[PDB]
Amino acid sequence: EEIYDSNWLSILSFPEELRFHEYNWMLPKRFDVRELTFPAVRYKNYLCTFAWAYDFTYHLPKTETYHKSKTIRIPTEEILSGSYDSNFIRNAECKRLIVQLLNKAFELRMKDKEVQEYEMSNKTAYWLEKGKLEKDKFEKTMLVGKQKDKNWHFAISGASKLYPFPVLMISSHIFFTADGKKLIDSSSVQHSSRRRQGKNWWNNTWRTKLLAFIKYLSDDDTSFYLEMGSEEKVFVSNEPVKFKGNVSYNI
Amino acid sequence: EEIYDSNWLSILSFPEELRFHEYNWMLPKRFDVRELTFPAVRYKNYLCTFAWAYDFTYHLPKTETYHKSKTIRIPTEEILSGSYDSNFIRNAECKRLIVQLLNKAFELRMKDKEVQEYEMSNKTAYWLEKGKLEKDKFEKTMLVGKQKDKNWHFAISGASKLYPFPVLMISSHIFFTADGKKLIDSSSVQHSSRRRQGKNWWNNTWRTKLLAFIKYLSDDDTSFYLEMGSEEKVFVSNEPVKFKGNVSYNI
Amino acid sequence: MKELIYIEEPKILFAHGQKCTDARDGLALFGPLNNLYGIKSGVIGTKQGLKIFRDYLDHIQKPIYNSNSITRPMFPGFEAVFDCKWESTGITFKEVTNEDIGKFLYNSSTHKRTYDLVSLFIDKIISANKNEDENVDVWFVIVPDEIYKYCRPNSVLPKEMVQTTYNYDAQFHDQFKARLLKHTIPTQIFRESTLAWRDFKNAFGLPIRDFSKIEGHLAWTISTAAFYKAGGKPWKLSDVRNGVCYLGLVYKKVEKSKNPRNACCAAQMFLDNGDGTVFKGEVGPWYNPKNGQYHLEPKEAKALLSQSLQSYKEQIGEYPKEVFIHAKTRFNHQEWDAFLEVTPKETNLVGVTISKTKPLKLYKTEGDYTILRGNAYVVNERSAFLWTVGYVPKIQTALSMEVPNPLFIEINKGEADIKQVLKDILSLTKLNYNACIFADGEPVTLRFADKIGEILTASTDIKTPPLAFKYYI
Amino acid sequence: MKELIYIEEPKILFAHGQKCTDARDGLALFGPLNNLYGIKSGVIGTKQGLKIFRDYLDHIQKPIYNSNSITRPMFPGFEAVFDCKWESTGITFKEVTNEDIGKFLYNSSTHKRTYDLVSLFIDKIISANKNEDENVDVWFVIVPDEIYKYCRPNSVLPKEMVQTTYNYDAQFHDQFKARLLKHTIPTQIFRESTLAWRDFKNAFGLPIRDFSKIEGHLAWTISTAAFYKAGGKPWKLSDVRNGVCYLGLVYKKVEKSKNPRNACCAAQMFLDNGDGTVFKGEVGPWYNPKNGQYHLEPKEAKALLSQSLQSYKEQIGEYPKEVFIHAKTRFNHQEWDAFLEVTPKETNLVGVTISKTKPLKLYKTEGDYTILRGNAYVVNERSAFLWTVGYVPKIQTALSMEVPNPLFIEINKGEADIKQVLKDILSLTKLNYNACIFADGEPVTLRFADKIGEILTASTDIKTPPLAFKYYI
RNA sequence: UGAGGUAGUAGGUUGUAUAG
DNA sequence: ATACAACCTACTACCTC
RNA sequence: UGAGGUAGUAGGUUGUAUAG
DNA sequence: ATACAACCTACTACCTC
Repeated sequence: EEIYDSNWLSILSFPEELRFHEYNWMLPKRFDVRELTFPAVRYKNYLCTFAWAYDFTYHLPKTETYHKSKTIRIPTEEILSGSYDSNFIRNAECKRLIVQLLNKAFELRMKDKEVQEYEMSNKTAYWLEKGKLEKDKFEKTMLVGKQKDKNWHFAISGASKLYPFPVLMISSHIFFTADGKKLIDSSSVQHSSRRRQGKNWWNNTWRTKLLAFIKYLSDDDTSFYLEMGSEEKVFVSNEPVKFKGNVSYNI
Repeated sequence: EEIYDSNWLSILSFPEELRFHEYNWMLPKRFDVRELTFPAVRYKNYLCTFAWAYDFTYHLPKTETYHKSKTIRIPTEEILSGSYDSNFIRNAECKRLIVQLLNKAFELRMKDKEVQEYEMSNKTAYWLEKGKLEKDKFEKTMLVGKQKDKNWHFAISGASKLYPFPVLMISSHIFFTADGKKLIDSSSVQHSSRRRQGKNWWNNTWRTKLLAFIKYLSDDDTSFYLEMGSEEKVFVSNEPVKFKGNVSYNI
Repeated sequence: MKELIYIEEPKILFAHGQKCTDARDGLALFGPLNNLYGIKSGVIGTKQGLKIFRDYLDHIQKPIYNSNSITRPMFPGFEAVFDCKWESTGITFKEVTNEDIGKFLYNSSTHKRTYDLVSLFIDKIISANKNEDENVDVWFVIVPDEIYKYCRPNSVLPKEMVQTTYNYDAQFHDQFKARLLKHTIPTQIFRESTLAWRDFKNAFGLPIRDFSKIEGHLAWTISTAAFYKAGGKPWKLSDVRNGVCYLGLVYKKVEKSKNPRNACCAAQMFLDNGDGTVFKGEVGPWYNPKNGQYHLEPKEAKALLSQSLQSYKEQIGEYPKEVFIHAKTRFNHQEWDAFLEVTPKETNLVGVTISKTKPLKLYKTEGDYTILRGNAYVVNERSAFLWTVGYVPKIQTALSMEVPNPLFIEINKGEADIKQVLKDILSLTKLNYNACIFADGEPVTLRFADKIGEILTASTDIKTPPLAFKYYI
Repeated sequence: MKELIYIEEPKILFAHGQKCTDARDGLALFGPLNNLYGIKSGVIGTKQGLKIFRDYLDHIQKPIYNSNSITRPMFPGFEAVFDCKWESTGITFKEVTNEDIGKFLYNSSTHKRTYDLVSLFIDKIISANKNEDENVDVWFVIVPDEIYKYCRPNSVLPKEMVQTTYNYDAQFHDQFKARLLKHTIPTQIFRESTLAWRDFKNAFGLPIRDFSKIEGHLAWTISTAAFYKAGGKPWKLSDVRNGVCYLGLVYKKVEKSKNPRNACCAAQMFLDNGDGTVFKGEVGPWYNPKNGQYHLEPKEAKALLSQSLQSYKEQIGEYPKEVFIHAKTRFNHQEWDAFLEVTPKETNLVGVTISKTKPLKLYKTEGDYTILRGNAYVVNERSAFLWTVGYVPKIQTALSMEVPNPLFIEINKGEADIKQVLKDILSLTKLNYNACIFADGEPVTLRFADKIGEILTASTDIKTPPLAFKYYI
């Protein structure tokens, strides 16, 4: 019997209701929902979010006269189980909405903790600045180190999924800086440096760094939270999903 | 040193002159020169022959008033050597005329000696009748024999040529009869019988039969003659051309 | 804590009816299935390049030792492994003069230079095949290394050395093997650095392609490819169920014609009467319009499946009892209805999707080693993860370098049994005849279908391509 | 009494650089020139016919003895003679069902039945070549004997057994080998009586093709053809002068198109750099209008000779110093001027006419045996008779049955030396790779040109035919 | 067509020559 | 288009290596 | 392309949703 | 045509068997 540590963080809890607020005219069309403080997706004339009705007042002063009874809040447990499906919203496209909300919440939460950001081809990764940590070692495993003239940093990227479980998959990456603060602009240089650094990163060099970064993102001893709204929080476990294999081996 | 017997009979002599008689109107056009007693070829308005001017009187009563001075007789030695060539006649087509004359003379001479005739695809062959010879054996070699119900006969075909020498090439054949007088009409049957009979005819079975047939055609101890005309005769040696090889072998 | 099952390592069959997990160890001790009396090799290239091939073939004549025999078994020599005479004497040489190979190389246009370079070799190969009495099993084509620098897409030619067809691929290998398909000539392309490399040195002085530790496996793969191309059976599967055709589909882009046209190529594997294993291409390439469809229309799906079923019947006599279609891409309902229309009542059709995209990685609790290969997390009766790339003790390490990504196997269509599907894909990952490795990270139907597609998207003027793999791999 | 010279028997070369007059004795003791590790044989035909081929190949595996070893040397077995493994195990079998072979046979039309019969075999051969991993050197095609009765011109089908394309020859063999030329597949056609014949019996009970005395030479010729078709060098000439190309032309009729079109085919032989002997076809078939012309127009003569000279230069580097064109037919001035226009100043062009029509027969004075082979009566510096068919002591008899006809060799064009011309034609009469005999009665250039013409007048749709002889003979 | 050899059929062309 | 001589191929039959 | 593996780029499609 | 999620191929770079 062998226990394996995955890169999937369990999503411990969800807000009781997924809300669709009928902002309509109160929401100007020529406005991006990304500048909203809390995650939200413009679906039809509804704003789909886990937040409260008046959490977007600062960005939307015209929503001060919104009526709460126009919300079509949904019992998220039905969404995840699959019970909810109708003409207004489909279970396939209602679970995709929550994934977008969770992804945007993860991005905003990473922005909140002041971790430097590097854009990839498709995703975005969050690395740590030289000097942000105490000597750049969280827990007992170093996250930021040196390699010739390049300061290397450990970065992670998050992506919420609901198919096997409600989980958050994290991908690990290595990034490089010329001075420890500014990122090298050459994609080829970064790729070559990442390959060189990963040449000698074995199982426990990746696993420990991933778990250390996750524990850094933690807010208590059991999980961290993504801020759905002023009152709603999604709790993502800082302990990744563990798998138990019935066969193992030794050196 | 080994001596070989060929199938070529040397042409010992020719008439002194190849004549072209200007028969013209005296020769009706709607008349074939094959019924003439002596060989002749209609070349232009001339009749090419080795014969005398009035040798064709019986078949051509209208030639009784022919003038001998109209003949353009040619010194045959010049023809064979190659000296003679002009607009009237070409050396290539003047030697072909003599070959035709010699071939027709051979056919007529074979007709004269009363030898039975069998037509092939292209040539004609002269075989001997059952009972024509004394017990059907000329010299000491049999020419006509039996094989099952088929009386087999030895036949020869002649063809005059002038290229290597003035010679007469003779080809040997085996023919079959149902009763000894009439010829089997099936080509396949004759071919199969000829193959069966020749299966066991080796060198001396062919050579001796060929020489015996030639000696039968002989008129004296050294040659025979083809009748060019009432006074002109072509003498063909009955002894074939012999070749001497400097290498031999033994059993 | 989620349960994680483990599929037993499939066993492949060798000579004398023997079994072994490792292809290299099975060949080294038990030998290949069939008897090839000898491999008559044709070598085309520069006279300088002929010397390299002769020296390397003499090298592989003798047993070869690598750095760590436990991790990578040593090479016992060609004639000892494949009991086949592949000598350096009796090779048919076609010289390529350096002047000729340089005249077309120094060209601004990559497409024209690639076409001319391919023609320079294939014309000599075709002339040798047709108008010569020598018999050759495989035509080993040696190319220089500056050619490899300046004969493929996105190869910027240096300006100082510029001296001086667009309906073909700008890549040498794909066009080369595409234009020889009419003549059915098995060929193997060798870079001058892939062969004797110690001459090729960088600025530091070490060889750029330094294989000082890995001569044994290099020779293993080279010899296995040479044996397969000459008409040999290296090994075969032993766990194939009766009446089961497999088929695997891969889609490729074609830039030659407007719209990528999404050519679809299939590779068919099944069992033959007796015990023989049939594994060939199923190539009728069915081109798909639209820029990113990657799905087959009903007509082309019907044509593909009818061709596969007819090919199975023509060799066994009755239709397959169960078919397991593989694909990198998910099947939609239209093409599956098209497939089922052709499929008879008895045959069971299963559509399986195989992908590496899912971001799952199991890091073991302790130890600088990755997970065992063959572990499977069955998500549900229709979906699972399977670690085709992982640790196996016999190779002494894991097949990957970093933490590997598992294969996501989904029964997109049909019913199937998930454990049986994972049992067959793991078996399929063994029969990689192009590479003499322990096992492949992807099922062989998908990989060889991808190779077929890569070669046939290079030539527009192909017609009735051969179904034997030796003309592509 | 006319003088009669004798050309010395030419010597052919064998392995280890050995010489011998007899091809059979040279192969039996010294072996062939090159090393073929093995012959992988494909056998297509009825399952009943497969048994016959297997039994016959097992027969020729062991040494074979004939009636009189002095006249016809015994066969020492395939592997002992050609040091090549040609076993009965490892043959790739393609069954032809009796129902299929009968369905098309029982047809009124000879052309359609011949086309369908040829297709029934060639489709299987092509499919096996393309879509199968097995490697085959020669495809041995076995046909029944009723087929041989009812598959060729002027074969009247019996009325009681009638049950049921015209652009092709009504003969099975010529069309069969014509339609396989695109794929370059060496094939050997075997009648079921040519193979094990003791089963086939006539009314008397004796075998119709009774070979009780001649098993040895039958096996000799079969094995030599099989070795040549697989890519082997049985023997080579040793008296070929440097810088001498030969070429031989033969004209054939084509009934498919209106007017026989008098296709002309050539076979080119010369010496290669070093000591190798080059002997292949020179096939660009140049069709001749008019019903009985048998002469080449200036354009086609120029094309033929330019192709031959270019083929010589492409292998040696410089043009031939002397060319000896052979032909059954006399050359006229037009085509010879056309030939000389292409010919450079250095090259000497000679046009030789070879015919059997001249009615000369030398009967020796005493003894039931014919003249020695090699005797020549030089008529003059431009014409001679040469006895290619005659007595030679080593074979213990004469090559003919009745008194043979000598070859009439005439230097129709050019200058040449008559004794040298007779010395080369006698040498050419040796290299008959289709027949393992002491010597041929006709120069091999003419005979193989005739075979090429016979095969290529069967298919109208041919294009760039192969120049290797193994695809025709 | 495993081969080579020797027949016998069948047709053809060229070159002339005279006639339709 | 008929006759000839001197040159041509395609096909069937038997015999032999 | 002797091979397999792992990255990082680049582009694309489908499904929705609101706008031109 | 813009945003997203969940699915797709083509290409270059390094490392390793």
